[PDB]
Amino acid sequence: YNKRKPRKFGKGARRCIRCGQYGPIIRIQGLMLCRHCFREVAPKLGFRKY
Amino acid sequence: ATVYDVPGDLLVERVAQRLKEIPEIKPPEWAPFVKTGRHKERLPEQEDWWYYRVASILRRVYLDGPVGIERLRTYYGGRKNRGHAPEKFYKAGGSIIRKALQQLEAAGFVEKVPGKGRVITPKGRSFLDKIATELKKELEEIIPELKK
Amino acid sequence: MQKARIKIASTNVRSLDEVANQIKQIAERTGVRMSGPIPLPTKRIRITTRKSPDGEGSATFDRWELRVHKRLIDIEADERAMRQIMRIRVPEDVTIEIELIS
Amino acid sequence: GKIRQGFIKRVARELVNKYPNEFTTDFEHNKKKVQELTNVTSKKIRNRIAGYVTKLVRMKMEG
Amino acid sequence: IQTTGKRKTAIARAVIREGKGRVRINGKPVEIIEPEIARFTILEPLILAGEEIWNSVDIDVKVEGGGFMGQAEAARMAIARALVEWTGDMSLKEKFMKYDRTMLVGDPRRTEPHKPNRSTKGPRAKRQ
Amino acid sequence: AKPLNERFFIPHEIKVMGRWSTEDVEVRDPSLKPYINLEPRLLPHTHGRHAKKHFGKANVHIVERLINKIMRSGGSHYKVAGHFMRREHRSLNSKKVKAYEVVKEAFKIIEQRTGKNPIQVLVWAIENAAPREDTTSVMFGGIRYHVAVDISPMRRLDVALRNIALGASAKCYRNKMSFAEALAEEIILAANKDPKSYAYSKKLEIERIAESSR
Amino acid sequence: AIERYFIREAVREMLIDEFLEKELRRAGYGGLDIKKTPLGTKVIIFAANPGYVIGRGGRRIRELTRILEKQFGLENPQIEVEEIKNPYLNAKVQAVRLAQALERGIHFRRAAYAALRAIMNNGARGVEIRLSGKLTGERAKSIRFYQGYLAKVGNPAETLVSKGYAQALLKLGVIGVKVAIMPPGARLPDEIEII
RNA sequence: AGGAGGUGCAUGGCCGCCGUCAGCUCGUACCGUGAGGCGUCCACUUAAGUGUGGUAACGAGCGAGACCCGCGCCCCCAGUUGCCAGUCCCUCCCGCUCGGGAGGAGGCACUCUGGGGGGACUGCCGGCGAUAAGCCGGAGGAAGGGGCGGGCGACGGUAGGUCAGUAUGCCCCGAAACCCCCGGGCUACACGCGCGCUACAAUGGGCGGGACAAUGGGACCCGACCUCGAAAGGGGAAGGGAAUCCCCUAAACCCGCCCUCAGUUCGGAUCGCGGGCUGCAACUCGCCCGCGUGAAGCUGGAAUCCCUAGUACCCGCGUGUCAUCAUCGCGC
Repeated sequence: YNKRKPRKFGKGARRCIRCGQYGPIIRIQGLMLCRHCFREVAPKLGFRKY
Repeated sequence: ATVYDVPGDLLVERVAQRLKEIPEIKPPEWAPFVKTGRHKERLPEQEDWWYYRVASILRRVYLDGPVGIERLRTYYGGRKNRGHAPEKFYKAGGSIIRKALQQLEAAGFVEKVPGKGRVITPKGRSFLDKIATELKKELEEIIPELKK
Repeated sequence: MQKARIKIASTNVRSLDEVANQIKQIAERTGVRMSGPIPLPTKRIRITTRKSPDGEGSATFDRWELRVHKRLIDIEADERAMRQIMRIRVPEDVTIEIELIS
Repeated sequence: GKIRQGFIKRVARELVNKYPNEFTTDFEHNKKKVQELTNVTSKKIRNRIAGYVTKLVRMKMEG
Repeated sequence: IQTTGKRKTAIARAVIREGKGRVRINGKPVEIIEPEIARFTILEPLILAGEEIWNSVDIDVKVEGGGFMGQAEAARMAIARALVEWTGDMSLKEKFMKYDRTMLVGDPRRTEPHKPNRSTKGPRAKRQ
Repeated sequence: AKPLNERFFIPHEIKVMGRWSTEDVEVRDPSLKPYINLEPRLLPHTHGRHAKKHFGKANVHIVERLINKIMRSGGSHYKVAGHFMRREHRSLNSKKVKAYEVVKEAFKIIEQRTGKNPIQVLVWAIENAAPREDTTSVMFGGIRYHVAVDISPMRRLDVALRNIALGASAKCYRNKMSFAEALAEEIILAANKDPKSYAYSKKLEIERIAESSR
Repeated sequence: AIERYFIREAVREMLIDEFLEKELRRAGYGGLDIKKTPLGTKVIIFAANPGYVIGRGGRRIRELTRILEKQFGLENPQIEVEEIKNPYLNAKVQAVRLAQALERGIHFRRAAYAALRAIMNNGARGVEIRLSGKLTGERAKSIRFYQGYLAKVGNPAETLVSKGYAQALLKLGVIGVKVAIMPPGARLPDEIEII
């Protein structure tokens, strides 16, 4: 009875992979990552500024 | 000559008055009680509105070839009010042009290519371009330069 | 009459370039016809995110870009030719997908 | 601003002082010479260097 | 003889040949194009050319991209190139650059990208 | 549609709009002769780099400038007699075909009321609407004071055209009378130094004030 | 959906990196590479000392061989340990080194200058070190030591200089260390030679 | 263990601004007892601590620029992107049989696309500037005076904000301040107030037709296309995991016509009925379809913002959050 309800939709459905936040989770082809997280890891993705 | 050589604004009226003769096309009972589109707020002013619509629909079959229900719905769709929020583009109703398509097909002017829409018969082609040549032979007199 | 379509995806243009050099220098050594390398429109992926971690402050955003280059090479069906393509050393960044069409 | 950058101004002195005979008032002639005589990989700075060595030659014979 | 002309995003491919004098945009006559203001600019260049060359060749141009007015600009642009190529006459080229320099030059203007802080309203449109 | 293609083909011999070739028109005032463009053009819409040059407005055609002034009349600081002149409904901006049509009809209206070239009526209206004096603040030691000032001819053209457009737009506002009629009537009143042309009146006002601030 | 594969492999690539940084912090976790073969996934770990990564008799790596195959779901991973050619050229490794030194309670100025001299003696061209946080009091401080040449902005700074950030724990809280290293080989665009 | 429990004047990074600012510094020498000063000052120029000429200083570093990305012209290569380019060959429709138009073959013309290179360098001429730096003018050229638009934004401060994302010292609880669930709330309301949309209509409202995008995005997906319902939508389903299938049409504009200036033939708020859609469920707390309904407002004082060329205004579309939901944010 202490298990969280599986949520297919709503904000509780998704979850940032790295830091574990429920806030803005960006899903450009499914990253499942927080907005604050993406900044520290984008150059490691190979992303680049232009 | 062809439809491409004449303005569409006059050609649609000519086609409408010509198709008014053939009884294959007829506005159903619900026709005078439905406005011409979801994007439209007010009913059509004239009562000939039905026969222009077919006169429009067949015209696109001469131009866009096999086109189905939804793309035609898109073409007739237009700009509509949304309260305080700004205007938005919406799609025309389905059955209004669907029954028109059935009437045109039953008249033999057009035929169906499944999975692609409906194309125009050589009979329909000859009818439309005969109307167009009539209009162009007319227009060459008031406007000589179209003779070129 | 049978041909092989090969599509090479690479984030690195140069890693693509030497692999294309390998497959093209295969062609004249093998004496088999080769249609020139077709460069597809490079696919750009754009992602924008506000710089501020909290809500305070002005609005400043960072726009990250991924450019993945796609190239096509179409070659004949020569068993000796296609036997030497799986022996090609390919970098980890590059990927190769081959279909055999008629 | 159109002030010529400092290290271009510096580097142009040596090409003059070492091969004064190899350059003329023609921009295109000097362009190839400065292309080879350095290891410049930027065509823009190559054009800049060519322009300033051209100016230096142009003021040479004046005194 | 072929000719190309770009404008905004409108691109026009024109083919000209010995013919009656008919001019067709996208297969439609030059004289019955509904925008009248666009028709005027479409018909501007050949007026200076003279009716002799107007009636000595037939021209067909296909345009795509941009708006109707961009399309008209591209059509006229390609028209001048094609016709001066056919004639190869300097005097008409002088007439064109006297009337308008873009006849054989083109307008390289292009849209600036919109920037944040009310991106919709434009690159240089900000809040209060 | 016969008038449409008619007006399309009649200016085939290089004419402004559809009619009224400009050889007849004459610039009486010596100042604006080297600054008003009267070159022969079919369509007066260059889209050119007139903005991107110091005096790119010399080469813009006069009717093109008139259309441009008509382009931008609604909503700003000015409140003529307490009126937020604003074009909420289908504003002329970004719609040059509408202004083109409106000025076409205004040219016809001017022509048939005057029985002569509307373009020469426009020239006379602008010549008679052009101010001759203004004022400016000049200081020395911080004490401002107004000083009478002469105006460069191009600025006179600019203000005259904008004032004519202002009067037309204000007249049509909120009223049954349509915009082209307002514009043609404003032009007509200005051509003859009638004081009810908003353009001519405001010209008289600015020529005053500076009259006493010499 | 090829783009759904590229970033998938990418984001998998750094999750293991951070996991190892959590794990191999003491051994000088230097860098990681991964290559794919039909046999499986060959992972290449550059470390400041593979001896501790080995642990005892390879047991440590054996544990790492398990969770990698399970937590990240990589098909038949084989682990190959290598030594970094010059850790004094690796900003991350030197940053971890200095953070560890401070974590032993060594005086910050002393460790900073010793590490800076060590790296410069290793043939680097320019070093920057910044230390932030509580260093000598209750209020935080920031201190910089720089030597040699170091571009800081523009494209070359993004590509030629190695960067490394480290967090060091103490009784009083955390201290941040930024390290930037310019290897000798790189050349600035501004550098023009004469023949 | 855990706490979105406190402590941002306990921290780390991270962000805003100062500020894309022209600035900040050091090695040695010199001056002063000394805090310190010189360099880094003075005339001209720079977008600039950019350079030019003079100097008790000579050099160097960081910053600027150089650097990198997109656009604009050309050369080469590249073809399942494009084409009665030309195209014999075949088919069809019109016609005055001349000719006009559409489909297959067809080859690379040309478009498009992505790899390399050139082109624009004060390059040349005239003047200004001391003859220097540099500035102005002129030609030619697609493009000139940093070509244009962007990315990269130091030394330090703001105990600015962020510990309510991550890591995090101190302190509090630790069957509570931990975890799970239900229900409500996070909207509620006389208002002051920042930023947006609409209205205040001739420009309009209504009926048909005509010409026009690209950003992107698409697999519990985009979905053509077929069928039905006026519609919301419902049943099937081609193609497509992507130059190949779909979102897809543009709108703004004009053409032929009706209403003709009024709080109304404007405006739709508010209110009822029925029907449709997502989610287990949408009174609190979603959207849509048709009918009836019609609110204020007819230009708005003080005050005050923004913009300088594809720029401002007008018009629409894609995209994040998302099952629906934007007058939301970013882009075309």
